[PDB]
Amino acid sequence: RALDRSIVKNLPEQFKNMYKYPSKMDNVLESWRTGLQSVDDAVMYMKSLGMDFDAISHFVDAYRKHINKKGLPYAAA
Repeated sequence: RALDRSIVKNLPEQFKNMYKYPSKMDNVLESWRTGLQSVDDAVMYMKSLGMDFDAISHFVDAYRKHINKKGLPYAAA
């Protein structure tokens, strides 16, 4: 489950770092999660940053695994 070098090179810097450093991934995915972002929400946001198809498909899988593990919270109040 990895990305080719040409995809990694063209990642936005935040996502380059998410790719390389699992802790940075967790940080960011956790902020999406507590941001109450559904997978779809995450996709839109990644599309909005003008990210490539391969790239997006990679972080969706990671966000899904994260969500499937820790759950997507219900809003308060």
